[PDB]
Amino acid sequence: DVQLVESGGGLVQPGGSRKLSCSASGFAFSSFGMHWVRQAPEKGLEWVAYISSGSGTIYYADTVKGRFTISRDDPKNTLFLQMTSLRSEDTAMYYCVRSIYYYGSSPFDFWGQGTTLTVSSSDIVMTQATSSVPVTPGESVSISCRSSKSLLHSNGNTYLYWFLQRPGQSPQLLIYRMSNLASGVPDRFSGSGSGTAFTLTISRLEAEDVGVYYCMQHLEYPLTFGAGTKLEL
Amino acid sequence: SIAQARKLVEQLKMEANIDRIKVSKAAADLMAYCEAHAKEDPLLTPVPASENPFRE
Amino acid sequence: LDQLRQEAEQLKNQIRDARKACADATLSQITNNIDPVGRIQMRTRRTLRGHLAKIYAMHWGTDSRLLVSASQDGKLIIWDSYTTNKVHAIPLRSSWVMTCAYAPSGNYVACGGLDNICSIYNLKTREGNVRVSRELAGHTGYLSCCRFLDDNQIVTSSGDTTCALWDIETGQQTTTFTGHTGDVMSLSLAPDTRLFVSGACDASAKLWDVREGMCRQTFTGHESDINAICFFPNGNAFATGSDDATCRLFDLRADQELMTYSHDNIICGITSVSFSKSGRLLLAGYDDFNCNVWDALKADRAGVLAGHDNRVSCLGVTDDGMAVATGSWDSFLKIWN
Amino acid sequence: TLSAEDKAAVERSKMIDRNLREDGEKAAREVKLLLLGAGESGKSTIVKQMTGIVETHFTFKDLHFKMFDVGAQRSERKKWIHCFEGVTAIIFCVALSDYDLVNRMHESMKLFDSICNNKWFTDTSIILFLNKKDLFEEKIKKSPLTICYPEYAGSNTYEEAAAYIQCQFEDLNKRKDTKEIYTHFTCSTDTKNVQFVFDAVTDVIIKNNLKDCGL
Amino acid sequence: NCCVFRDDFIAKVLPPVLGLEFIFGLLGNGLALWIFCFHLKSWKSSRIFLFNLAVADFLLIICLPFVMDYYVRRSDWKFGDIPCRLVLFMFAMNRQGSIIFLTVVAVDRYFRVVHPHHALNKISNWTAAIISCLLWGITVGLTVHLLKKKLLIQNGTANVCISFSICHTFRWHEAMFLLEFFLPLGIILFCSARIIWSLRQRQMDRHAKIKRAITFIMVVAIVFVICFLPSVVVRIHIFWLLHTSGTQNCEVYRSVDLAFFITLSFTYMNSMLDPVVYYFSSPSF
Ligand SMILES: C[C@@]1(c2ccccc2)OC(C(=O)O)=CC1=O
Repeated sequence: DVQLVESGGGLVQPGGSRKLSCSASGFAFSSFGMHWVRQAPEKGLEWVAYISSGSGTIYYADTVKGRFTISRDDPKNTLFLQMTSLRSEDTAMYYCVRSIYYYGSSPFDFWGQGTTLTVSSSDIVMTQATSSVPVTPGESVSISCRSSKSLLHSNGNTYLYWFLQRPGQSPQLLIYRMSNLASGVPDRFSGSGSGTAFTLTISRLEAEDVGVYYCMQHLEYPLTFGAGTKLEL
Repeated sequence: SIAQARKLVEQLKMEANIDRIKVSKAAADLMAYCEAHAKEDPLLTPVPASENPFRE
Repeated sequence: LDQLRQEAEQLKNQIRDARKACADATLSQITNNIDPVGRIQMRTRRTLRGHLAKIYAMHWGTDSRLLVSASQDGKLIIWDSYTTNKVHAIPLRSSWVMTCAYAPSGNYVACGGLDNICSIYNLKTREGNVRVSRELAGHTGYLSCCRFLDDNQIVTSSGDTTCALWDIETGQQTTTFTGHTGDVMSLSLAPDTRLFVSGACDASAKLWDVREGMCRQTFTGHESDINAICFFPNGNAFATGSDDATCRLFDLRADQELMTYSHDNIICGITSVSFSKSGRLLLAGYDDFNCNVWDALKADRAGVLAGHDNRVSCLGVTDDGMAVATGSWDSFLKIWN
Repeated sequence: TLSAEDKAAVERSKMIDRNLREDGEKAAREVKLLLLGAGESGKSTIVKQMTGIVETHFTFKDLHFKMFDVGAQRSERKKWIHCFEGVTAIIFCVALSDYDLVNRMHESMKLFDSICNNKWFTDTSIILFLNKKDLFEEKIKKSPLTICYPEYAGSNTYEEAAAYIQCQFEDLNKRKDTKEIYTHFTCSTDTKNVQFVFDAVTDVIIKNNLKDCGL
Repeated sequence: NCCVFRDDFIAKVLPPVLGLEFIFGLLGNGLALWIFCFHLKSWKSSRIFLFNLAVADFLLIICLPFVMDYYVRRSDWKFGDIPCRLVLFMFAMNRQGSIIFLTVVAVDRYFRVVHPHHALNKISNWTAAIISCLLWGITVGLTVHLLKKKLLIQNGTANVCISFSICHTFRWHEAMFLLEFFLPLGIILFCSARIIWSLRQRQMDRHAKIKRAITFIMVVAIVFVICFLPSVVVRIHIFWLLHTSGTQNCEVYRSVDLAFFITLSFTYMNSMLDPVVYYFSSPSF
């Protein structure tokens, strides 16, 4: 099967450094671009870094630019994130996300298990104002995400993605390019809308799907997630 | 030998017992179909460059 | 026995008499007053580079954007015709490939050649790569063509004068078609995916039946090997291109010959035949490096798709009728419009 | 003016192009030889010296040869012969001991005539192998050669062979101005056929290089 | 005040010489360019090198107008600073540009014949372009010695537009001729001898194409020697007579001088033979 496992967390004094490693097994690691997504204790997701296939293109979040370094090891199937001059605001659980880009592909397919870290002592903005929607199973629910700038490119694609994170579990991909359905996902979900205003629809509501929903863009490489809406009851 | 000849004659007998329409009628519906979908041929009538995917 | 010398002859005579009696006039007389199409201009919109050997086959996807090509260098590239990108590049086990196909669903591709084996590849895998899913064996000659019926069935024609229908999971030949006395070089599938025709070196073509598996009709008239065939969009006619510099259009219901497309200046054979979306244009690939388009209802050369430096070996028209792609032995694909 | 996904797709396409170029460069440095014969003519002996298409790989003097055998195809030969239009040489194997058996010498001559005068093999040189020296000598010293070629007029000895046989085989090539034909006797235990093949390949490659340079 | 070229012969004998030179070189290299431009469109490494050689020929054939008229006006001329300083420079780049490319072509042929399996026989067009650009850079670097040094080549005796003013000034432009005519020669002679020896030992001369190649490779060397020898011979001669007697004498530096003028006249039998010594291998006629 396909799985990604990473480790290297612990307690680090402020101003120190720590090295993180991602172990990938079960797929062609050389043909996939690898991301790095963090998550604050209770403050949603946040993009950190990215490395392309062949290490020919690297991007960093403006918050951690210069301090952080990301590298990959194709022969031994390992992804490395070396970071120095750590500060107290970096205490968060990190994730290991793969992505392969070609016509009709499905980026952000599989998400890693996640490792925890503790520390002792432009820029498109989205709004997910609605936070709690308690609905009994069997009904239908809708989720709204809005972008500051229109996400409809010239070629006709709309680069918006939907993610779901069940409690105590890694986030899972649901919809890519605002209309397609990810493999292995039941047909209950359906995303639609227009530019600058998007929505997600759940037809028939049942149990194992209660959690937090996120929206993401992929137009210009500084990536921004939503505040995060959750379903109660 | 005998089996080949038997198969050949059986196939010819099966082929000879079919119903065939008149050639003029086949030409009539061929031309009618060719004319009915005339406007849905970008290859025949050049498409305006506004909606030409291969512009470039 | 001597019966083959008299019953066969009298049955052939009866068939000829029935065909002659059923013939009243010609298609040209009916389409004498039809307005001519006129001169047609086509330009090289795109040009795909990367092949390092002669190109033998290609096939358009059902979305009219993706296509797959095969060449002697042992590569099977999947192109993006809109931006000339390379989506995939599959390395073949045997470099002697002479055919390829694209599944209607876009999940699988197929290839074959001098190894007498048809290979089926999987494109949507969780591992992110392309790996062979099934290898079909059982033919005793070089495999010349293969077309996908659906995601589960496929028909093939080889040089052993037989055509067979396969079942992908089991790998066994569900049905076998016999009757040709020469190498079978090409086949085409009807729009309803229930009947199909095959062009053999016997200078004849036959109309089969996928369901029960027996020959339904036989069409003669050519004088040499047949290298290509294609169904009319209506589904009641087809066009063949032989080696004697002649393209012909038969009709299933009439069981006769409608027109022949020949010119005195053409002496080279035809390697590919294709139709347009409405069936008014017939495109053929010749050995003189050109590619003529013919008024299917008037047999008048309306244009020339010149611009190739070697023999044109394949030809395809998108499902929406928006482009024409040609491949030649100089390892270049051009998408005309 | 492209998006991030388009740029990543372009990068992947460029990587694919680089891999294709590297594979083509690696493959262009090998020598391809096509093996033909009249069946059971000693091809097994030749292949042991060093369904469909059968390929053999062997190395000599840091050169990678590829040998293709087309003995498995009973179909028409004029429909797939154009595939091997770029082979550097053609290896032809003939059994000298089949001169008085059922006639096979005439069939081999007909096959040689058909292969040597094809419209595709107008440039490619052909290497001719004659096998079964000892058994052929044992046969000729007892059975006369006039049975197979009536027009022959000469003594019955080995020295008469390699004449009226190899010269007559080379006489079928009525295109002497462009391509050359090399003949070399061989038997079960010679261990020198590879050297002759290497010499012929070097000559063909030298001629090809001179032609490509324009000189 | 370095002793003047008192001959009054060259300006009336050399004109027709440098003259037809015009016609022959121009027509030959123009035909070459016409064939190369839009008639083949299928280039290779040797084709690239030959095209570079043709361009180097074109530059000189278009810089020839000046010398023809300049001496025709009796060693007098026209505008002073920029034209002669450029005209003189454009040349050395042509000369030192052919000397390199002839050697490159000879080395290429040697590699194709003697070592037929070496990977250098099969290179990408990109690599060929890289090497050609590097060689062009090298020759420009050698010839750039006279870039904007005007006081000597231009100095006013009311008529001098020359640089090799017989005198005693040793730097680069001078040293260039000594070695830039043996390193090339030696390489070409060695390559030509080895090609013939190898191509004859392997029993291939009976082929007509092989025989044609055998004649042509020697013809290349013969033309190179015949064209470029006399200038170097006169140069070593004037150095010898410079060392035997006084530097400023010139009571014996006159006949050797007029020699240099006519000897230089020879540079172009090659310039115009380029079209015939090369590109005549396999013409489409
Ligand atoms: C001495 C020189 C010259 C001759 C006339 C006018 C100017 C310069 O002759 C050569 C040459 O033949 O290439 C280059 C020169 O500089």
